[PDB]
Amino acid sequence: VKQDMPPVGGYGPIDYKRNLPRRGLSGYSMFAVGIGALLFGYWSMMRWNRERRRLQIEDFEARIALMP
Amino acid sequence: TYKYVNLREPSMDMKSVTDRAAQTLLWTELIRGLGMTLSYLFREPATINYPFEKGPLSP
Repeated sequence: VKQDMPPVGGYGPIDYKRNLPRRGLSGYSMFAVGIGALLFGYWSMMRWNRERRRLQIEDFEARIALMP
Repeated sequence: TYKYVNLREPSMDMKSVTDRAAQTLLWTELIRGLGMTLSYLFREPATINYPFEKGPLSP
């Protein structure tokens, strides 16, 4: 008999080509969400600094009424 | 038969140029490379402890 190592009846195909999923929410939508999150941070910054100026005027009233 | 590389230009469609400019100004495919190497971070490492497990051989 013959007992080499033969290819056993043919072998299935091996993938042989590039494959790129290329996703990632192309520049329109992600550009938009970047500017939108930036605007959200701006508006919260505006509100908090106005409240902070209120508090700073109260501390000014403290130093004024203390002084004499 | 010859299957050659890079005979193509980035076409001047507005969506093509804004996606390439978003690649530039927002470092996107760089972050895709970061995601690739983190995918190899969470793998199980292919090492062998030598002085207790010697490496494989042949007859």
